[PDB]
Amino acid sequence: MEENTRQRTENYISAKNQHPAWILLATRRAPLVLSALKTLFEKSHDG
Amino acid sequence: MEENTRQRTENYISAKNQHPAWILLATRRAPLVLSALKTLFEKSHDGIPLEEAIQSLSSILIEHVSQEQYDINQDNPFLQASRELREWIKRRLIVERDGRIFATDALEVAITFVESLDNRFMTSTASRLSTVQREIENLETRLNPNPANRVATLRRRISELERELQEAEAGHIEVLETHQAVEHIRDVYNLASSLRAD
Amino acid sequence: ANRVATLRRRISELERELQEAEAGHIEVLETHQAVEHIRDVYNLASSLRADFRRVEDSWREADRALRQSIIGEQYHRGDIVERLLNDQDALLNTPEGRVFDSFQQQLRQSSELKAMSERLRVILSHPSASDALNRLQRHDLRWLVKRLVDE
DNA sequence: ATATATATATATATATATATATATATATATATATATATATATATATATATATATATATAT
DNA sequence: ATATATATATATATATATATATATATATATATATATATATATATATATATATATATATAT
Repeated sequence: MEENTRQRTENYISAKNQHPAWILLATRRAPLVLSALKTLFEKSHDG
Repeated sequence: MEENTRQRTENYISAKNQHPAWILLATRRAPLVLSALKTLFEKSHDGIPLEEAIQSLSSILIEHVSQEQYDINQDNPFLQASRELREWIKRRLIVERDGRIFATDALEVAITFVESLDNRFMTSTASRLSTVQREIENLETRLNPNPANRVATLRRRISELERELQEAEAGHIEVLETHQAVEHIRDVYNLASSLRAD
Repeated sequence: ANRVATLRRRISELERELQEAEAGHIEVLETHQAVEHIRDVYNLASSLRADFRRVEDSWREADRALRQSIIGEQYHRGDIVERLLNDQDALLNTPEGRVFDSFQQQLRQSSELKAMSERLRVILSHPSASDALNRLQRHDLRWLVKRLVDE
């Protein structure tokens, strides 16, 4: 299981650098953007 | 509903400034800390005795000295582990009682976030849909206040199980397909895991 | 024999309940309890959508890999046919593929999906639903069955 | 033998000093976001050239 | 009467210019994390005084 431990920090290093959601949560202006986006898609589901 | 829209940015402004998990995800050094903490609490559920926890942490951090891109303790890894445990207690990530440290629910949510990110076994599974089907059946039969509706529901269900009993007395019963059992059981595990966090 | 005994105890349960119902003593879910009971139902469904969204990306990337490989000159016609067949067989066997395949099998057995949608329609009509969820969530859950078909 | 006073020894508490570790505050370096500027791309204004269908004149 | 060639009008496409907006790149200000230094707090070393239990001698 320790091999998963050693390899895991690579996964989290990559995601913190790459995956959209985590990058969004990281950025300073995250709350405004997230609230606005939630507001938009909330009131309709068809796109 | 627009009032909730106006008020909501206050909620998210507060959380981004205050709540532990979000602050942790924000910090530059988030991934190392999250991986180490997950490693610690993963292998035991009783809350680690503080000495054991700090020793295991000083062991884990040594593995990441190869990760030169973030802080490496040049002379005393044990001091580093103790300092990090102090710090994470300061951030309310870990609260310790009776000498046994525990992972605050905030850190539980934080780790549950990054876990669901990568290409993974997703929160859902194939059996999820059958689960919700059965649950909707049960809930509908419950909410139905008309008694004849319950009568008919009972009649159809008893007919179903009576057919199944006729089969079983003949020995034709069928098991869950072995491969299907894998994700079927993983689904059941996923369901109950929530109870702990709440 | 374990299935036999399970069936026997369960038929005893429903036989007791039928004896009660023929007398008219049936009991409803306590009105307040039905609120969180329905909300749990909604909470379960939310996952299905957010992983069909992941299935979308999985198939998109599989298709893009197929294209980028089809550029490969050395690929004989048989090689490209084999790559399509294998990339789809393997893709269907990942957890994404298992979820998608099970949902597809529901389509063959359509009557169950239709029954689920009908029951959902009956559920959100009850007064408890008004308290349980805002109208947006009632709108979504009722057309979850269709929404899976769309995705 | 009982009860009180003194000395003895043992145990513990306390006092001061040294060293080590933690915590708080300030300074510095680094990363992130914003803004400025340049250049390029999209659209639209104006007008010209070209292309198509029609109609008229000429030839069979 | 029909078919072929030329002139006409209409429609369209195209060319060039102006302004607007997008995108890319550079510089700036700012926030975050780290590190340095000070002071403070915790522990332990060394020794002294105090406190308790005991025994021994004295007085009744």
